[PDB]
Amino acid sequence: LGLEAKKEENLADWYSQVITKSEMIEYHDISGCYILRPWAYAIWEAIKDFFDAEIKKLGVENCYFPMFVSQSALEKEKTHVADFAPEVAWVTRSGKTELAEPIAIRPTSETVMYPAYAKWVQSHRDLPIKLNQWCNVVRWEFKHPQPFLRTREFLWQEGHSAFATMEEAAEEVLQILDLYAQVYEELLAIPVVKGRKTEKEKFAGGDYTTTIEAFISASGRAIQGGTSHHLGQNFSKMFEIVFEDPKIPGEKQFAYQNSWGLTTRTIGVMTMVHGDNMGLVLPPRVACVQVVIIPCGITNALSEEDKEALIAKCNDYRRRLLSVNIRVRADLRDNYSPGWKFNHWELKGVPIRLEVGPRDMKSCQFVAVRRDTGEKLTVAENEAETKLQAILEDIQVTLFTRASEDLKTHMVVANTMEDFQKILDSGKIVQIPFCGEIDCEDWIKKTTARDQDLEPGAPSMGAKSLCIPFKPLCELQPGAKCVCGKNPAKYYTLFGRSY
Amino acid sequence: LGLEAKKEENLADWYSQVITKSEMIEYHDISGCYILRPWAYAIWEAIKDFFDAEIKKLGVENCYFPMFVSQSALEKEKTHVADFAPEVAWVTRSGKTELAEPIAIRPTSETVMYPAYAKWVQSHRDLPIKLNQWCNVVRWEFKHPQPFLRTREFLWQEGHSAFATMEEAAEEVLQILDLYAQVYEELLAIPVVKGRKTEKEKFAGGDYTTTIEAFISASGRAIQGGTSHHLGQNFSKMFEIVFEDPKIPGEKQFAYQNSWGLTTRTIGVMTMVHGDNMGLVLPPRVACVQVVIIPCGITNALSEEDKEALIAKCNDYRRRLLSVNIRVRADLRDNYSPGWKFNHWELKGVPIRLEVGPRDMKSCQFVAVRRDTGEKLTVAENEAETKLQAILEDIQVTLFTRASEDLKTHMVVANTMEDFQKILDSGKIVQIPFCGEIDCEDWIKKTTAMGAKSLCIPFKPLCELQPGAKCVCGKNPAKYYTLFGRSY
Ligand SMILES: Cc1cc(N2CC[C@@](CO)(C3CC3)C2=O)cc(C(=O)NCc2cc(F)cc(-c3cnn(C)c3)c2)n1
Ligand SMILES: Cc1cc(N2CC[C@@](CO)(C3CC3)C2=O)cc(C(=O)NCc2cc(F)cc(-c3cnn(C)c3)c2)n1
Ligand code: PRO
Ligand code: PRO
Ligand SMILES: [Ca+2]
Ligand SMILES: [Ca+2]
Ligand SMILES: [Ca+2]
Ligand SMILES: [Ca+2]
Ligand SMILES: [Ca+2]
Ligand SMILES: [Ca+2]
Ligand SMILES: [Ca+2]
Ligand SMILES: [Ca+2]
Ligand SMILES: [Ca+2]
Ligand SMILES: [Ca+2]
Ligand SMILES: [Cl-]
Ligand SMILES: [Cl-]
Ligand SMILES: [Cl-]
Ligand SMILES: [Zn+2]
Ligand SMILES: [Zn+2]
Repeated sequence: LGLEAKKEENLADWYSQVITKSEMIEYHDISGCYILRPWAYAIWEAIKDFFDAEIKKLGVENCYFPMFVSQSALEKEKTHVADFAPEVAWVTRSGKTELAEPIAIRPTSETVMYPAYAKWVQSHRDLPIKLNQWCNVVRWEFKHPQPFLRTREFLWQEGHSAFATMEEAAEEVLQILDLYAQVYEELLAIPVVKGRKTEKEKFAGGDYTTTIEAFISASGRAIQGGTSHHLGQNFSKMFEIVFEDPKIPGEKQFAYQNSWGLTTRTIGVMTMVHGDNMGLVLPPRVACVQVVIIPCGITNALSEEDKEALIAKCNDYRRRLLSVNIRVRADLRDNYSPGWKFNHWELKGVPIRLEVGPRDMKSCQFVAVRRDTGEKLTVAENEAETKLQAILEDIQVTLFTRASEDLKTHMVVANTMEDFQKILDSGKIVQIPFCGEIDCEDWIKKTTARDQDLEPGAPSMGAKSLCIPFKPLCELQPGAKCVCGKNPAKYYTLFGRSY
Repeated sequence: LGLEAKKEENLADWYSQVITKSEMIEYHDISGCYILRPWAYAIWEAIKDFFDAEIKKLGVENCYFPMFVSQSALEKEKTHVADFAPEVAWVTRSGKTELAEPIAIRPTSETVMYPAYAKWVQSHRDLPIKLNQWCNVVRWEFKHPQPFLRTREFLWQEGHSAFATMEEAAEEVLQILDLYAQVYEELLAIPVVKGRKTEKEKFAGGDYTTTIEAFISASGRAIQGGTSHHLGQNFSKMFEIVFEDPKIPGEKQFAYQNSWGLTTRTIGVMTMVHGDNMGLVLPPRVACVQVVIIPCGITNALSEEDKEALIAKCNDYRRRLLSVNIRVRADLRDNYSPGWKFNHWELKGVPIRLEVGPRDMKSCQFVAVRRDTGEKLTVAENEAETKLQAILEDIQVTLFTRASEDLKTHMVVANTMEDFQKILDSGKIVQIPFCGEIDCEDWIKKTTAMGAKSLCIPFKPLCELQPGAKCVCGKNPAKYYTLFGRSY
């Protein structure tokens, strides 16, 4: 029948079973390449529709840049290329014919886009430039891939803005990060922690990186859900993105830049956070189908005239819901049982199942079964639009509240290395006082791996920084020491085992 | 102060200046690849809106398949692979590490998708499968690229359907071809000829190819606008897309498949067809901005009272046009002159410019300027909504009528090789009685020389083939009238 893999036993096999039986993912014959079937792609589209509308309000415009980079352009920002070079895929021939020059597939589009920005900017009035594109990128790592979360090819949005002043750029970084938090929290019903990446973890070639971190309670691990960088002038100086202002005559000034990105990793996090042992669970805000209508109790005995009346009543509900902007499907096919339909649509995580039997049809009522809790309700026909809308809104709230509770009990403060170690081995993420230096972050990773006390099902790995929270749980006492002991702490920092 | 190159002189240079000064295209530092700036991308989004909605009504669903394909999957259909192999780009290393096996970038996704289709079809009840994707493909030809029309990488949509019976597949082929004709004719105001590709020109690995053909009179050359193929069973026998017959126990049947594609070549044809010596000209149906509002007559003389009232009048036209679902921009920027704006939006082909100066505000009226004809109209204020919509519709009709006249002018019939050659070097396309044989089509190309090629066998030819006509080669009897011409 349905799912038989259990989430609290083997998470990896549960994850693979859920994403395939929900018809979200299919495996491609190339490792780390995954097919996004319609049930998953529609979630990406719901994300796209929301985010596109929001950034359009900010003045951002969509466009499409080439997928290839020249070796010359790829290497102009040395920090950036040093970080990305081992995983850049190279095209070297066409047919059997060697190319003029090997060309790179974009791992990210800074080095594709910024020679164009340098052309388009001549005067102070050519700024700001605010472009976004929905496209695929390729990061050809040889580590083990995981669908949605960590893949060699993925779909994303990347935004790239260039400003005359640091004030404007700084403002945008946080506006975009707020939108990413809205994607996770309002659409996907996933709570996130906003923060700044440490020096170790920031975008190579950027000034600073801001992030949203989500928590996967089944793992005890956290994952970076989205990212908003201030690149400063590090790319404009290397690509000659210069203007002249009459206020500062003669001197050429370098543009201040941001880039920001969000991928289909979103869909994996929603799968990990909300899925259960019956399969996927979709937040109503992104569900391709919010209500599935299924005609029940049909036997051989049912009169043919009665049967037609039943299929017509199911289509009645469908049209009523379509007219109130509820996304809806009537699973009317003859070639599957009611039980098989119940199971099929539960695996796919449809928020509400609408059951219509001949008895309920004739009594002008129906049954609504919520997916998150399995609770059932008998509803009078005349109320369908009203109550279904409310159940949808309650489902969204409930999913978020549950996930918020988990976050609140798995994120705590510790003020010493020993307490940090212990709390971390209990499967939580921890805010600790931290010196910020890259070397101390390496030492933290090394020794929390070394000193790990293994709880039965837990991952065996060192702790990494996640973000410096904008709003820590507590305020740093004056003169507090980092967990390293030898440097004063600069801020509370969230640390955990992570993806 | 705008366009200097003339369309009737060096067309290629006109095209280059129009697509750059309308801020549609930028050159990338890799030869032959182009940046789609927002002005162009927004047209592609309009096309996508229409077409996405329509194919959703047909039961088609969007997905995303990998961009990479393995050697073994690529060569399973021999005809298809042979035709695409010289233009397939190959990834051979990541960083410095040579890859174990080179992997290919998709030129088209039949060989990416159809292994999965074979997994998904378990039974008659798993059909039909109807999938579409909006994505990029690479066809690395070493010939001279041309923005929009012929490019090494381009955005498209590719739809791929598998059915249990040929009757279903055949129906869908024509429904999609009709939607492509609607994109060109209702959205882009470009007339097209529907037809079938000759044996020579049909999609490699398919049984037949339906197409829409457009005509660029500045060139005398035709261009293939969009195509819908019936792949028959050629691919399902190679990739084992099978289901058991519901009535004959044990007998496996091979699914009947179609595929159909439409690319950003659309935008290029729109530019070549409607553009003039002032620049781009947008059909209102796909125009990002349908009406641009431009304040005029601001001087240092004008009082702050008067300037702020003028700006507010502009914003009230903005609100009222947004209210009636006219896509409007108010260009209220102070650091650009009104002349600069007139030029900027003319080059970008905005259908209507709405000028408001102080005296016009004080006369409760404004000036509307149609981009296509250059005609200025004075419009009372209270009529803004209804008049502007009228003009927008008239613009769309006018662009389509002119272009339609052009095609009627440049597509004529001929029944000999002599007049075929005369009318062809006339800069026109000719329907001629044709035998359909490949050797004779090679021959027509060799004789006509740039040689003419076949374009389509029109669904609705201009004349009925009169009983027993012979083909222009002379050796054989004709089988159908066939559209021929020089081609992009
Ligand atoms: C889907 C996706 C999203 C993001 N990121 C990063 C940026 C961010 C942050 O939010 C968003 C754009 C801004 C995001 O989503 C990063 C990757 C990725 O690095 N892919 C390559 C790869 C392939 C592979 F086979 C294995 C591994 C791998 C890595 N460790 N292990 C143990 C295996 C990595 N992939
Ligand atoms: C944008 C686009 C659209 C279509 N197609 C074809 C199919 C169709 C029509 O319906 C749609 C998919 C269904 C369409 O739009 C085909 C190409 C293309 O073959 N590109 C490769 C290339 C690169 C290059 F640098 C030069 C040349 C080249 C070829 N001759 N010359 C004189 C130069 C070719 N490109
Ligand atoms: O890869 C990154 O993280 C940045 C954000 C999107 C574009 N590049
Ligand atoms: O390239 C072509 O012509 C067909 C139709 C789109 C997918 N393959
Ligand atoms: Ca769907
Ligand atoms: Ca690094
Ligand atoms: Ca790296
Ligand atoms: Ca990291
Ligand atoms: Ca130090
Ligand atoms: Ca223990
Ligand atoms: Ca635009
Ligand atoms: Ca070829
Ligand atoms: Ca047999
Ligand atoms: Ca047989
Ligand atoms: Cl299972
Ligand atoms: Cl080359
Ligand atoms: Cl736990
Ligand atoms: Zn420290
Ligand atoms: Zn002949």
